[PDB]
Amino acid sequence: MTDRYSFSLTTFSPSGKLGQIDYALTAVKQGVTSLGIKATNGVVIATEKKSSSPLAMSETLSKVSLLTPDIGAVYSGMGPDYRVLVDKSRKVAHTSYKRIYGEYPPTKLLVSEVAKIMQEATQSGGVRPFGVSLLIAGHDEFNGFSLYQVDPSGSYFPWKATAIGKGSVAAKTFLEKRWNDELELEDAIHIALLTLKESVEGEFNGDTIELAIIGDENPDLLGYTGIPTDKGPRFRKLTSQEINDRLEAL
Amino acid sequence: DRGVSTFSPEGRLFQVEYSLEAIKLGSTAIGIATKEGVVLGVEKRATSPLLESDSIEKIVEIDRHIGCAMSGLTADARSMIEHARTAAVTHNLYYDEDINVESLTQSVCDLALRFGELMSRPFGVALLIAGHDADDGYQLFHAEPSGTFYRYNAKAIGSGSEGAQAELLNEWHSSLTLKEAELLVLKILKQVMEEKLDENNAQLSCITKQDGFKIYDNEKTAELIKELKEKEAAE
Amino acid sequence: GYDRALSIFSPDGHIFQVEYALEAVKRGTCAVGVKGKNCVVLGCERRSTLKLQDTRITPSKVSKIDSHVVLSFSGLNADSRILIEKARVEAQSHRLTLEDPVTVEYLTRYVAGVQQRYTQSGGVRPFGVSTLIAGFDPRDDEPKLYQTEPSGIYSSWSAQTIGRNSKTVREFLEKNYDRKEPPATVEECVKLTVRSLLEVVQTGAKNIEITVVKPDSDIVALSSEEINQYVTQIEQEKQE
Amino acid sequence: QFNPYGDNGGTILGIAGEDFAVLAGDTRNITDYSINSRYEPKVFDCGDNIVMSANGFAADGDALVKRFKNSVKWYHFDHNDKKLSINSAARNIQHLLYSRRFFPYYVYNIIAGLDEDGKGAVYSFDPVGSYQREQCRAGGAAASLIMPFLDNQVNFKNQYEPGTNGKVKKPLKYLSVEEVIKLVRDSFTSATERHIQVGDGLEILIVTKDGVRKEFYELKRD
Amino acid sequence: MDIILGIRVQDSVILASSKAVTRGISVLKDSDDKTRQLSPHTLMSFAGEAGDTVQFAEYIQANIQLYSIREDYELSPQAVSSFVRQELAKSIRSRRPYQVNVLIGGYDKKKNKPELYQIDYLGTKVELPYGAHGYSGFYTFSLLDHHYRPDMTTEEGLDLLKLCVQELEKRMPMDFKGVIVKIVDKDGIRQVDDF
Amino acid sequence: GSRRYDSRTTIFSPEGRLYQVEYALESISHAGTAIGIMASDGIVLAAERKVTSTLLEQDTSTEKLYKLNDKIAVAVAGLTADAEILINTARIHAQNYLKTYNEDIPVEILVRRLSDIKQGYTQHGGLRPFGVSFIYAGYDDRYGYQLYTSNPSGNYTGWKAISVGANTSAAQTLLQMDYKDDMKVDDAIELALKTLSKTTDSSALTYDRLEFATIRKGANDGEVYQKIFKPQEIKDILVKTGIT
Amino acid sequence: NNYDGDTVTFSPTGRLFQVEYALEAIKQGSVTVGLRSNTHAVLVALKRNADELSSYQKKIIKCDEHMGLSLAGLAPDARVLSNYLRQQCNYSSLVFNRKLAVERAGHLLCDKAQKNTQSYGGRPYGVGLLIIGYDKSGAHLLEFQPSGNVTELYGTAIGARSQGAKTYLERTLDTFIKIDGNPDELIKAGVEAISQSLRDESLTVDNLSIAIVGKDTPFTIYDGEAVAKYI
Amino acid sequence: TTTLAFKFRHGVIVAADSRATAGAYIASQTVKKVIEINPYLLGTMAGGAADCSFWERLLARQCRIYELRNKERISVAAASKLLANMVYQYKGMGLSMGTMICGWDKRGPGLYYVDSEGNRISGATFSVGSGSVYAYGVLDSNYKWDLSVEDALYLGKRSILAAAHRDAYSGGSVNLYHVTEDGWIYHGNHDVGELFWKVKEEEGSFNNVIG
Ligand SMILES: *[C@@]([C])([C][O])[C@](*)(=O)[C]([C]C1=[C][C]=[C][C]=[C]1)[N]C(=O)[C]([C]C1=[C][N]C2=C1[C]=[C][C]=[C]2)[N]C(=O)[C]([C])[N]C(=O)C1=C([C])C2=C([C]1)[C]=[C][C]=[C]2
Ligand SMILES: [Mg+2]
Repeated sequence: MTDRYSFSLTTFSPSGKLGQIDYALTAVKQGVTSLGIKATNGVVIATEKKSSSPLAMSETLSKVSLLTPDIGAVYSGMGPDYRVLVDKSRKVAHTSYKRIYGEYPPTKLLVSEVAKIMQEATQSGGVRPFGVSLLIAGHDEFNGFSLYQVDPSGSYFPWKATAIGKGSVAAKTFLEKRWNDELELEDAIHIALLTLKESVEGEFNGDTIELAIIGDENPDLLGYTGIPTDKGPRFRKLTSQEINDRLEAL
Repeated sequence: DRGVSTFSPEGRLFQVEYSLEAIKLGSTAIGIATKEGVVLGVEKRATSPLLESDSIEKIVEIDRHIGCAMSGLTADARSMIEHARTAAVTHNLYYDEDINVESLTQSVCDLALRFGELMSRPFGVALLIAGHDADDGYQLFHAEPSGTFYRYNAKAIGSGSEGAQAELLNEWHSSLTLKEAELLVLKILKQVMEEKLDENNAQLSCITKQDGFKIYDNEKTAELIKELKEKEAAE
Repeated sequence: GYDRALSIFSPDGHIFQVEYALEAVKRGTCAVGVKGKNCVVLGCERRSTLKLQDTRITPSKVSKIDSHVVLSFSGLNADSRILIEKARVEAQSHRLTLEDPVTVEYLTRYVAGVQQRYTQSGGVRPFGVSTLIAGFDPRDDEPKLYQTEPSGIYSSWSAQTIGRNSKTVREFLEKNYDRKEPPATVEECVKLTVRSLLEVVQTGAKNIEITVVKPDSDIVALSSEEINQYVTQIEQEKQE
Repeated sequence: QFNPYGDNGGTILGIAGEDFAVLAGDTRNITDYSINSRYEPKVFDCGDNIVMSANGFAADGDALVKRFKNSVKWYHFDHNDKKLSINSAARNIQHLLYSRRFFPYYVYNIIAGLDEDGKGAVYSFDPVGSYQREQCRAGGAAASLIMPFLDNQVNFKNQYEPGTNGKVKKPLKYLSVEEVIKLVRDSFTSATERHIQVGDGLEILIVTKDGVRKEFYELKRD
Repeated sequence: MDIILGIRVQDSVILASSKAVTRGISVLKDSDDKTRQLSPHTLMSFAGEAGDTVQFAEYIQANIQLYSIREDYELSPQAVSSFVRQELAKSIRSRRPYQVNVLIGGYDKKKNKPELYQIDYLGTKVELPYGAHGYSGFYTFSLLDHHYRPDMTTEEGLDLLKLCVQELEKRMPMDFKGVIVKIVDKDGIRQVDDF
Repeated sequence: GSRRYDSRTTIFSPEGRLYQVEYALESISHAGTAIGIMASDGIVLAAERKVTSTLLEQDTSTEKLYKLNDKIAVAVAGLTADAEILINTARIHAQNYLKTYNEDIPVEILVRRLSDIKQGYTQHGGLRPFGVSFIYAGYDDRYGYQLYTSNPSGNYTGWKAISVGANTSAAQTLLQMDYKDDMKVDDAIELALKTLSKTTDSSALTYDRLEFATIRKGANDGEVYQKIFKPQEIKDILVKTGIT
Repeated sequence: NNYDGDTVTFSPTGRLFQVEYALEAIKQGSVTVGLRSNTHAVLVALKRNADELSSYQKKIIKCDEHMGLSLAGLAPDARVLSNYLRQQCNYSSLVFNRKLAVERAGHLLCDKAQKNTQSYGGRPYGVGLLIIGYDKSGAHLLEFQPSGNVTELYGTAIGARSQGAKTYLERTLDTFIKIDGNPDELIKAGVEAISQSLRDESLTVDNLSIAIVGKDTPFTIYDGEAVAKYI
Repeated sequence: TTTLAFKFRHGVIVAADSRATAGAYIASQTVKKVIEINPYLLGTMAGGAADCSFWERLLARQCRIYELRNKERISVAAASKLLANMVYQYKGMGLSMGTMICGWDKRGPGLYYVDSEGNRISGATFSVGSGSVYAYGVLDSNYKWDLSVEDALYLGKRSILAAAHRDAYSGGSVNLYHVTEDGWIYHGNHDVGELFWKVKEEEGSFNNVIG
């Protein structure tokens, strides 16, 4: 046995293209649309719960994932790749930061660590690149609210608002017209629901849409009282009912 | 592509057979074994006149009682010589005696097939290993990159090998003296060399029981060349 | 680990990777070595395609391995740094274990051995570099000049050149250099080295580098003006 | 705490002649004040006309002999059935001993045979490999009882020629095999009297160009 | 080994080191030079357990000489002293630590100032005007505390050193067989052949 | 076995070139142009962000200019992810040197180390090389202000003025024309921006499409200051030089 | 064709071509014969030279006092396998004070050769071996193929033109098996058997190589004037 | 043991006793404490018999390989250093060695003291062993550079005798060596029993002893 694939499977072609990265980006294009919008007092990330079967319980499959109490993530592309990246992202947030500094990492540095993992799958031996693009929304004390995109190459960019996957080109145009620097969080959620309706074909309700926010601290979700400085997670996943309430005022 | 340790349909290792082709391109080396000693001689073959020919080291000492001449990719021989010298001296450490010429040759040949995917390819050099011991007397061996070694009364390797071997077939007999063997190597080297043989582009050496392994001076070889010319002109 | 055999024999008995490494040397800038009666001179070409260069900080072509030995090269620049570093480490390791500086022949034999090792080791390619190693042995006044190449063979030279258009400058050296009477002085040795490079270089401005090595660790690099004076004198004698 | 060493007693004796050599040893094996065996061979024919005995801790002695016999076997395989000379065996044994410099073989080793000129040879070793060729050597429990007697009766030490009074020594005349075996038997009979670990039996191995011959003699069993 | 002294004056550093090597009850040598030149303007004296001393000194020397060749540049005495300290601080938690105490005396050609560093086997570094290792400082520090000025000449530093040595030769029970004295200044390193 | 699928990233072509290095250089030629100019009293680093969007958060963005330590910075041209791997290694190397010798690392030594890492990927390991070309801008007390470049081959050279990435042929010609030895930082700032403005593939050169940085002795007395320009500060220097 | 690049690849008909190519190297090798009675076992080998100045390549190798083999094919591979047998025979003696059974020696060779036929990177052994020995169940003769197959036989032959000697032994089966307590007559039958594989060349003094092992006979090799008796 | 060596005008003298001891018991009286590394290099043995013997034979092989590789005989300094570095690996592990590497090289006559503690010292005069302290008295008082070969051989012999007499763990016989630029020369085995009485009579020394 032994892993005898100690050589790179991603290499430069004569034109200077890294083929496997381009092909990974193509897989991301086929994926379901997901988006992120940054407000003055929060960030929103959203996507469609494309259920493979109506017998399947789509609640058990979580496309929007908590990485830290103040950082969330959503993707477009290959789901299994995303799931393992979330596991690694959660772990690296502890091993490379929290166990050293005693606090959770700021958004940009956690993004940097995830990016590094995706870059290594692009150069290391006997592996293919991750077939996903991530949108990572988060908050920290010194940088405030932020929204980042991470691609299969490992490159990452900060966004005011953006979209990835199936109908990203149309969705990014829609966001350019609606976005401004004075948006409140509720306005951003409203714009997110409008933008997402364009890319969805079938049912459009709280059960087929997955949406989460980075906003105010939630002391009710902390699980304990007694420490004033601990005020709770800023990440919150909106319920099916909470989404439907905002679809009536749509 | 294909494996490095792959057999051909004829039952030969491709890489070993290809290394033998590299040895055919190498400069000529000749060895002759007699009861008075073993003589080793080589073609230096300098690529340019500015190259200081005395730095060309194709005849090499392994121990006081064992010498070695090479032909082919000579850079590959350095690690083989290093191993041989270590093996010879290590045996002297463990057993307080000289090592048998055959045993030394066997140790060198054990390296040969240690290649795969150990080193990445076979050696591209053949060796003539000459020496003396108390058990089997004066001996001459031909060590190949196949891991095989044959003992020889006389042997030529390199570019003019098959032409030289046919000449050694006729000339060698069991009663040859050392002086006769010296002239015989010079004769055959002069015959297969491209350029005209002199003391600067050819080198002689021998191994005797008394004096051990000796590389000949250019002044000493020059006299043997002059002695050769006169005896050929004598009839 | 990556164990792939990259340097292997072909049906005609050639190791193409080693031969293609020589093609990289052929592409490299010209380097020349000439030994006189009491000195050795190393000349090197600098291609003038690169201007706006900072000549203070740009890696020089001639590298000191120890206080008494120097090394110049032709071929891949990045590859040459690895050989030079290894050589420098070995030079100090020799002083440390044997209490003598390396002989020029020993240092050459080490560098050549490294090059050879990379022609039959798994997962590595040969060095695309040929070197000229020059200097004087400790407590000796006999000049030493050696050459190495990717295959790992090495040899001593009265005068030698490597790199692009080395065929031309070698042609010049073969007819101009006399063994019975080599360049008796430093001037004669440098002049012959500059003359040989002027057959190939193009302009004699900042394209020629000269480094003179004398006995007892006396090594110095000539400046632009000093070299320019040689270029002036050569061409003025040529106009006749 | 576990002690990996022990003491099995016994005593051995090697004497070199002009064209022969003997290696003798008692056949008693012991621990503390008990007897394990009255006949447990201690001197072995190792091949190539070489005899050997490793005296002290029997488990280490058995292992060393076993390894040297094995070394002789592989010397034949690797060097075309060449005969292992006594000097080459001695050097090989040094390396067997020093390979365990930091966990030694607790034995005193003696080998005997013929050198390359056909003359008798005895080599003695320390537990970690220091070896030396000698004409006469006793090793083991009663080594200090026997060696002074051999200095006197083999090398004629402190013996001078009568009449001269200390001016002229006794000349070093060689001994015959019959004269040597007498010194061996008297050595072991005397050692048996004064050393409690020596007794039961005496087994002598004689080495000539013709081969390896054995002789056995009983000793006191108290 | 026994006594190593160091003193930084106006324009140089003076290092004085004992000449004796001892194994048990016998003096093996009485002309031992307990110092290595690390670079042309940096000298290191040393003392500690046999073997460890020379092995460590020559190991440092080789590393600095390697740096000099690679960069064609002489490291500052401060850079060298920091390198040496790290090697000793690394050594102290190793399987078998180097049992060596050193003094590094160098002339910084950039700042045109002499510098003296004291480093013990634990990797304890301190820059000083004058220093010593072992039982040496116990006898000499009172004289140095008294007589030392930072504007002293080289000749005045040597006279103060003779005084320190005279006190050692009187009150130390061990005979260290005199000292070898070396001066480090702008022109390099030299040995005082008469002391 | 696995041999079937090996691309063999570390081999020579028949012409004596390294395939992957040449193809990596081809990749870099499509990257945003980065320019470095060295003056007597400082160094300038200018670089062009690639086709941005209005919704990109510029003030918190960094794709071109990175800080290695207080004295040394780099401009990137190629794969950003690959560059960050090397940048973090260089940051660690600079700190190792500072811990060992208690002095800031000389610029060349840092450059050589990174270039040696790049070289390793071309000679052994069977992995693809880093698709990155750096411009190093730095200062030390030996050589003063220094500009270097390194590319995927692991070869590095020193420069008075240099460009990497797209349109370097055109950019180098413009720099070679207007550059003079007695030049100052303020003049070099103007030269860098004018060169980008003429070589750019975009319709017009604006503040949102640029990253800019200087290394000046223009710090209070004998010391060096790194200035990574903010979006508003790039906007002001564009008006000052007369481009917008 | 497309399935002979390495040893790890079956062909569409279930064949292993690299093993078959290794088998081909044996057929190119010089002839060697093996046969036994109830008391003794004999190896006879035709040695091959490079030319008239060269020596005749040795074919027979001793493994222990009671066991040894003759080779045909790549000689270095025989050196590796015989070295392994030497070690295994030796392990049996040192640990168990037991002479290694010839049948068990064959099982060990089979298993060593097999590993080289199922793994990537390596190659099959390019040599065939005839192992003879005398153990607690009497005389034995084994034939080893580098495919891994080992076979116990009364007599056999391998190498070039080996079919002639193999046919002779198949006729003589009933005769030579009964040659008990007569080493010279058993060797005669072996020399007569190998003679059926000769063309042009004949058995000379430095050409022939014989080995024997038996009840009160250690494994010994006969070369030179020692085999002139049987010419 | 008692061993000594010293440099002088005409090379280096090397002398040693021949006694081996196992506690109070005299194991041997015929031991060789001088080791032949090469025709121009000697090594002395003191302390662990096995240790000194094994490592110096290991050195001799190391020196021989050096000659093959470099086409040149090893220097005394390099040889002593190879030994020193070899034993330094095993420092604190229990090795017991006190040796002198004596020879003639391009620098002239050479003499280095090397021990298991780690010392490696160049010097004109050395003596190591339990009897070294007795030998030093005779050496120091009679040692000159302008010493004849005859007088130098006697000095080294007389110095061992002094130690053999007083030290209980030294004696047996004296082995002498003289190292020249043409190689080392063995100057015989001299029984101390016979030598003592001879020197007593001829020299007049050892008056306190009766004979
Ligand atoms: C003087 C006799 C010192 O007293 C001299 O140094 C000789 C040198 C010498 C002797 C023989 C050959 C070459 C040189 N030394 C000895 O004779 C030593 C004394 C000694 C033993 N250990 C030791 C010694 C000295 C200094 C440190 C340590 N003799 C030996 O080495 C021999 C006789 N060894 C032994 O007796 C034993 C060893 C070794 C050993 C024994 C006994 C038992 C178990 C393990 C090892
Ligand atoms: Mg009794």
